Amino acid sequence: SFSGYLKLTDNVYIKNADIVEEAKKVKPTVVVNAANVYLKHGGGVAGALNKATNNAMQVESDDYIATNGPLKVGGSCVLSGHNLAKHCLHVVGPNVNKGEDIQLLKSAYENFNQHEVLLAPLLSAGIFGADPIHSLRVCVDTVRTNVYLAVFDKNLYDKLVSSFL
Ligand SMILES: Cc1ccc(NC(=O)N[C@@H](C)CO)cc1F
Repeated sequence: SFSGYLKLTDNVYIKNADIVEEAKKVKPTVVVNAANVYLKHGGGVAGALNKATNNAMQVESDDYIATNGPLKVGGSCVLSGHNLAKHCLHVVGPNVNKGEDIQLLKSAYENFNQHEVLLAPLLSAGIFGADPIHSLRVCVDTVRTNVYLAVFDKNLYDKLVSSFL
């Protein structure tokens, strides 16, 4: 199971780890992808997860979009986890670098409540432009299921733990 995580609350855990390497190691039931509405996994966590699947995640995602159209900001879809997990929950957090409503971050985290346990990144953090301290606070105040957060950046991980209320 998950190892080396610092317990933040009853159900939220955090670790300074590469989510791709964490997924390959644990093979969780659900790995969360920091997706965009088009499921175009170009950069950040999405680009890294997709590259780990040898682009199989992108091929599956393009078929999903061709059939269903784009996701909503704050929404999600469950697709295969390929070589990383049983499932990948593609969750769209608001991208503040694309001028999207930061109030949609709570709606994005609510998708996690449909899964008993998840390996996840901080939504809207990194290249999505939101304050990761704010993302962690929304995560702890919204998610009720067991979430194991992987934070790639050591310096950000330290800042998140040291500032956690
Ligand atoms: C935000 C973020 C987090 C983790 C990674 N990790 C990654 O690409 N790891 C490779 C070496 C795994 O094969 C990239 C990212 F952009």
